[PDB]
Amino acid sequence: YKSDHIRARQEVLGTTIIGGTIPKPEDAPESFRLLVRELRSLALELNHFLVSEKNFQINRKEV
Amino acid sequence: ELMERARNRDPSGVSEVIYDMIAAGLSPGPRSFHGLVVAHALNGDEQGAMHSLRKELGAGQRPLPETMIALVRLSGSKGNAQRGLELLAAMEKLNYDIRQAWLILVEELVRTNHLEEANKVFLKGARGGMRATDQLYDLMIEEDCKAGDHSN
Amino acid sequence: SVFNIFGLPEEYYHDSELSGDDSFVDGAVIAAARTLPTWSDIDLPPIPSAERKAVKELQDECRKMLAEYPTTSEQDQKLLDSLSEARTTFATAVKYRMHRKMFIGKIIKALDIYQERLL
Amino acid sequence: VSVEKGKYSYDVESLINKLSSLPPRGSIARCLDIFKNKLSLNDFALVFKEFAGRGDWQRSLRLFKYMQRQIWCKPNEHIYTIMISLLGREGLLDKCLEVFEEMPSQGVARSVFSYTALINAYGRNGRYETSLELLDRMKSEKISPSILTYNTVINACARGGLDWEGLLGLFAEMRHEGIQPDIVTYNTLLSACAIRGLGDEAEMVFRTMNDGGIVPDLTTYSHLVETFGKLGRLEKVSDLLSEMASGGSLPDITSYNVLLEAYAKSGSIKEAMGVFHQMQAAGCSPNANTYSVLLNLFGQNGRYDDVRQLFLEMKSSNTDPDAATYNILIDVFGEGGYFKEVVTLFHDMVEENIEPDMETYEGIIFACGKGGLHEDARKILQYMTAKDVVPSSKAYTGVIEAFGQAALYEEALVAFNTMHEVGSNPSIETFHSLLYSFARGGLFKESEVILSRLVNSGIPRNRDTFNATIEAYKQGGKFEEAVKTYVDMEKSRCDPDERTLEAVLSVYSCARLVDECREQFEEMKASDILPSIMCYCMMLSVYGKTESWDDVNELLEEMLSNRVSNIHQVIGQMIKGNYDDDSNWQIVEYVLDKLNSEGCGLGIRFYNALLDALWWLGQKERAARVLNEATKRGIFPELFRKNKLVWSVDVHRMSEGGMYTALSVWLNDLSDILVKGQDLPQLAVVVSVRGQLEKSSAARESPITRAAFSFLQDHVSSSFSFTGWNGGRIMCQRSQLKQLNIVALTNS
Repeated sequence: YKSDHIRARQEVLGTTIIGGTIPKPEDAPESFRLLVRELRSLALELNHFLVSEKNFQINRKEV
Repeated sequence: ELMERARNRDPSGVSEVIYDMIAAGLSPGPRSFHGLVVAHALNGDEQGAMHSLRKELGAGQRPLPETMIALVRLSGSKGNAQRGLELLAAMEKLNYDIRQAWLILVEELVRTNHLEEANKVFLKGARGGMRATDQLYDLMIEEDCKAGDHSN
Repeated sequence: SVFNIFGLPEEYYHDSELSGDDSFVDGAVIAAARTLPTWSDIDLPPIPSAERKAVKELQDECRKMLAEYPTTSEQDQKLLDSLSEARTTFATAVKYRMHRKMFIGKIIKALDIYQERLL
Repeated sequence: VSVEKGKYSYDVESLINKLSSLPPRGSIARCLDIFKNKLSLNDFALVFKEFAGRGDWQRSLRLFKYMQRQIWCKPNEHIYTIMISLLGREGLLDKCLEVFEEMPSQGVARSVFSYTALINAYGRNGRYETSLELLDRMKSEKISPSILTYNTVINACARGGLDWEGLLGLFAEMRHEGIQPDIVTYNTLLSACAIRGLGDEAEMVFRTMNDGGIVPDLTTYSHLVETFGKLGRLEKVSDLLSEMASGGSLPDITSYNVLLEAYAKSGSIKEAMGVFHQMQAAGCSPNANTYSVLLNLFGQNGRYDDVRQLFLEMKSSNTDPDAATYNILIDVFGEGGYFKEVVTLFHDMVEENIEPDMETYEGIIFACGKGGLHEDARKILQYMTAKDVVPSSKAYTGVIEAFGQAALYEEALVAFNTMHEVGSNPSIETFHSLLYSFARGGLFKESEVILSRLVNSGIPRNRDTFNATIEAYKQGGKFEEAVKTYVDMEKSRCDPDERTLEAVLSVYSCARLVDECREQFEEMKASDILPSIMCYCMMLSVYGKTESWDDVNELLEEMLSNRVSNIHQVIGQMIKGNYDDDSNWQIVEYVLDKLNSEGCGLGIRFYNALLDALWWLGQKERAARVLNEATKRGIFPELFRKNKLVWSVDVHRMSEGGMYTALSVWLNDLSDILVKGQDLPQLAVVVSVRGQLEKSSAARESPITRAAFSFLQDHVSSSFSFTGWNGGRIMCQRSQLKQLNIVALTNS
């Protein structure tokens, strides 16, 4: 959120002017999403999965 | 006489003895209302037990810890988790140690096959700072894993 | 419940709030609760009449134990106060037996007040 | 106002919102510039449909002007019809004809539905003459009218005040056009006859359609009930039903339902049974609605025997009665004083697997509260709580008053506290019940606490609060504060009823004041109010206090005859001893049973009055026997308690005379034991004062306490002492009972 996380850069600009604590981005920055599309252009799919340690549910991260 | 009737699962007789106390001028203390609550709770009567607790509160008497733990045990046996939580909150409001009653409630909920509500109450108490016994920890872990509930 | 002793058998503790000013409830009452013969049936209430007989018999046992000792606790305290030429271990033994007698007397008084407050 | 999302298309919804948010002077074309070549004609039709419902006719008219000037969005027949009804509903009759005359100029031929909108436009403003001019114009313009267009002009004439002969002429016009007639106009024909009270003409309308082989609907018979009911000839409706029965057109049950209910409104019992027998001969199976109407008609006239037989027949008619049918029986039985049968009805209702309703709950709870059936009310409350039903405020008030009847103050207070827990806030009825219950027992501290609650709640104080306070201080012995509250009530407002003067007379008689009593007695009887039993009994009591045998006799001389009522005659003859015989006491018991239907609240006061009179007129034996017959009736349920622990007598709700009579028979029953080896109670007590006053020295000087103590002291010597822990009880240990016919009961 100081380089390329578009959504989190705008929230950091807002919280620091009100002084209300900065949370973790938790999403992928635009440099990783840029890499995924380029790999898609080579007919390669790159998916990021989160496996819950509670119920072992596989969650597909938006990328 | 009141305790003899209460041990015989006769709440109506206990109320008779309480009205006899009222007629004779003897004010019913927390012990008499505890006997009435126990009489109602022994024969699985939650509504009458709560009515007896309401009578004790309206009488101005402070209920004993035994009355509250009997009520929470009755609620756990019936599976009434929310009523047990309300009773625990009342016990906390009356400056009482709710750890033992919390253990009783969760153990009864486990015993009567109410594992979801037992897990909910146990987690509420654990996040609240209370510590359970080793046996209760082992029981919760083993039962949850037997049920296939890895999250709890 | 009468003496406001809460917690599991290995963590008996006086609340010290509901008592207000009752100096009677201390570690001696906890020891009595841990050593007195007791019965429990979940939520079965006790009949007062049986409690009177039980506490009378227990007080008889305690008084028999006190009688088994050649002296009393008050005379032991008087001996300590008048003591001027004894070793440290001498007073230690005197205080040990005096403390045991005090514990038995505390048990007796606790049973008395428990049977009184049962109503 | 924004259109519901998803109700219409996105572009259509956007147009309506922007037009709604457009200023009145804003550019309509500018909004339509974005939507140009986007919305079809039908899309604009929905726009005018949306605008019409909201009532903004100006924007629709403004848009309709602009749409005329453009070709790509030229309005069609559907648009014209919608806006005409919009203008007509608002009363803009002139603007309706303006647009309606634009059709020849705009190149749109007039249609049937366009005239239908215009007819109802002028129809709703009362100009029915205009509609007939437009109706005839269609005949000249060769436009075939539709059924709806004909119906609109038909009902327009009805609201316009057209003669009934006109409606018949219009209907005959419809039939000659070749269009099949409909009963909707036949309903209008029967409605107008009912409106103008025409019976023969209405019967002709019903006969006319019957020969056409058309099944009448319910509205025809409701109109037939209306027209014959006004003329008082509902028997012709039975003739109407009978004629069609043999004609192959069997009447329906719903037709009988209105006819049966009409006789109930007219109070015709013998007509109702004839119709039901007439319906039975028709072979139709009675429904639930028929069952309730007969019970409602029979219940209000006091045929309690008939409804019980009727209920058995309908239950045995292979039809399970509904909850609403059960409720009607509860109301009449509750009003009829048959509380026990109401409860046993619930026993059968749960055994027949019918779930009760809130209405039945309130009915039975009110019946139990009025009848002082606290146990049944508590059972019903627990049952309805066990089924996840939140009780209403009225039900809680009923159970509170039920508990207060039997002097069970703690249960009533618990229920009152539970009211707030479930969100059922107290009402004025709840406060009235609490005040009456506390006033009966003399708990005036609770009375002032409740008065403080009322004043901080801001609720206005009616006569019930004032007279409840009066009687609470009267029973509590605070005569000076009672008269202070009386004059405070007289200062502000409200007119004292007979109850207020009764209470002040009772408190005056109790506090040894013959002069005020006789003044109030001669003042109140001057209003021609048929003075009640209470005043006569109180006067007999106060005259017996001072041994005014002449006054007692002169009151009895006018009391004996009592040509008006029977209760006064019976009581006046029985107090003198004329009814003491076994055959002569049954009239007294029957009049007591009849009187035991107005409520335990009235019964307790009536028994207090008669017991005081009997005690202070030397009829101690009669007072004892009347108390004995009252105990098994249900009044004074807290009077006696017998068990191994305590033998008790409760007098806090009684008067001084009633307390003496109860003490006289209680001491005698205590002497019955010690003659047998059947043990002895640990304690014998007298509940002189019950309430907050017990834990105080104020109850020591209460009139009830001192009176009971002096009676016991001068009857059984110094054996019954006070309690060292309670300030309102007289106690006697079992040891002092061991050393103990004690009171002589004789008729003067």
